Amino acid sequence: MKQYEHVTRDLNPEDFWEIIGELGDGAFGKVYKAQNKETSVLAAAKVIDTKSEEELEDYMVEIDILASCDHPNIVKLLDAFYYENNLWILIEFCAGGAVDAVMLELERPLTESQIQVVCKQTLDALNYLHDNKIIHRDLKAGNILFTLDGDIKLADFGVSAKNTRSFIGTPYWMAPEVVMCETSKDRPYDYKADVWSLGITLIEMAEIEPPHHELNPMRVLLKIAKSEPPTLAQPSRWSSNFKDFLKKCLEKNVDARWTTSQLLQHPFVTVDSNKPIRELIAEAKA
Ligand SMILES: COc1ccccc1C1=C(Nc2nc3ccccc3s2)C(=O)NC1=O
Repeated sequence: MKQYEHVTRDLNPEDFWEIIGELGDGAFGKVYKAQNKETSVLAAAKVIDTKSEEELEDYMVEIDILASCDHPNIVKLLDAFYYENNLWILIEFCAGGAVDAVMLELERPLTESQIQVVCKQTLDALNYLHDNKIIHRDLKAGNILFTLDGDIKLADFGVSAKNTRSFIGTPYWMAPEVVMCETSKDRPYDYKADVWSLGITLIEMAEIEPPHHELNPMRVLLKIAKSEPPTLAQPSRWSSNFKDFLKKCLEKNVDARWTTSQLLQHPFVTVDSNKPIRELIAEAKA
């Protein structure tokens, strides 16, 4: 009975959106390519089997995050429906596809000039999220999408979190940070997990695969905990700016690891043209 701001109930999503293809699979099942029947707008459509009202509430976090964000490098919510025990999420379509799929299709990594554009725009998106106390929690090249104009959008907020999400009592003993709602979850610490993932994603774009890709996943967790942070395999092929930006992300001491606000001041992401990505997608169309 709970009325959700952005979710229609009891209407058939396919009366409005026509499935015209498949975009891939994932933890939440198959993701379709859909087309609005009236406007012809394209969309990625998540279709999530949800049996109970409790499951619906859990999946709603992604919808409320997408609905609340308004940033050019973050995919927008187009529609959402709950119908025949499925939650449909209609999300802005990016026709350039995911960055990891591009590297696999071309069988080569991105160049540094291309990485620099992706890094700047992804950082812009991450900084907006952190400013709004959102943690993406699944950053990787597979969750960065190319537009046909040569920009990127950050996608798949399926495990993202609003990190800060009745009587008061006598207040005389409350700490100032309690009164001011500056809890540990309001501080930079937790959001910096995304900064680490950015650094791994940069190596992934530089080398097609992330560090430790050859290891069993359980062994990868041990390596992450125990090893020094990863570096580029062929460091002499890459600029000191790129390697330095990575060092500020791939820093195991969380307090020393840079915030997105600090990274935005770094010379690696002083760049004002997306032309390397326009070139990447222009040759791919040939
Ligand atoms: C990375 O993007 C998403 C991940 C999960 C759910 C939706 C998306 C997504 C698009 N692309 C693709 N989806 C999928 C889904 C599975 C596998 C590959 C792909 S590539 C898109 O254009 N707009 C979107 O929100």
